Amino acid sequence: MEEYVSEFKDMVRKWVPEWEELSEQKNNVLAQVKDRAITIEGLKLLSMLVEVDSCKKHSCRHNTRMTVNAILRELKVTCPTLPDVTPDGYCMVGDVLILLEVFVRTSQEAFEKKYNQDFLKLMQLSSDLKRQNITLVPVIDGRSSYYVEYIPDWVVERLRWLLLKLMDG
Amino acid sequence: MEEYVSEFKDMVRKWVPEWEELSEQKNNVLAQVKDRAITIEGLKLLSMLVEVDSCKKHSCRHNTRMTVNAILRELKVTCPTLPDVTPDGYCMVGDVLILLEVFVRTSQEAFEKKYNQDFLKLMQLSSDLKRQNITLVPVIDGRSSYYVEYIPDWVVERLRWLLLKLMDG
Repeated sequence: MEEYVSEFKDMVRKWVPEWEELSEQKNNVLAQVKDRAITIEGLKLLSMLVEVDSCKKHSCRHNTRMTVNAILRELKVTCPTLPDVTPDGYCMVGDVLILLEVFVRTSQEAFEKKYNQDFLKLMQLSSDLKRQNITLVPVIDGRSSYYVEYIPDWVVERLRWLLLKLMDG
Repeated sequence: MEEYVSEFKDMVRKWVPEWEELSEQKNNVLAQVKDRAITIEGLKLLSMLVEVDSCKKHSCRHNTRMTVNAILRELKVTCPTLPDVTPDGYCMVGDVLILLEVFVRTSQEAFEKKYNQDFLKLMQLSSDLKRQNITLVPVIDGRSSYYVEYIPDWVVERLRWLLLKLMDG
């Protein structure tokens, strides 16, 4: 009965690399046993996969739970308190800070909307950073689907398609 | 008769900054006298405006007529011959090269299509650059309209709306 669930755990175990950035959320998914639960971690992962894709593409460190303030303390950057933006990835090259935000939106409109919300959440930091001699380069990665480099697109679509099967009810 | 043309030259003269990056194409537009002609430079400018917007936002030098090979000779970078990609803006921070491509696409599909074509045109350079100790960070700025920071959006829409009036025929 309902082995969309196990094929799904099976696909995950196979196709999601043993990368450190992903080990956490992968062990989440593969630990779940309840249907509802597995489906939730599933969505969390789909998103993480696309985020870690962007990170790699843009050569950015992945972020899961840090504010920019927390990040800059990591980076040994002196800065006054900024708003607690939670960027998806980041990278500091000299005086240049790249904050990377990622989303997937299929509603052409709910999308571009989301684009600006994200570009705005970031640029608002620009000027305070600049006062502290940090050039903020903001990168927003709007995606209309969940494809990633390191996984065959035919597999992504099955993976997501799998979750919808599971969601019914 | 038909002073969409002059209001248009009037708007241009007023709202397009006296920036160097834009002086060229602005003097183009304001020099035109024929209807068809003015309309062409008009489109070239609308695009340039959105490109120079992106450049500023991402703190990139604007490019109008250089290949990446030409660019890197400018940057004193040693590199074998790459394909003659023509990026919209660029910036070299240490060993990191940012190539910025910009497009405006309103067809949700003709858009994301255009997104990849552009991300692909860029990444193809990635590995050869890396062999030469240059980390390529590619930035694609997909836009669903022509708005820019330094010009009121109500004015952009009038500006473009103006061109359609002119195009009829």
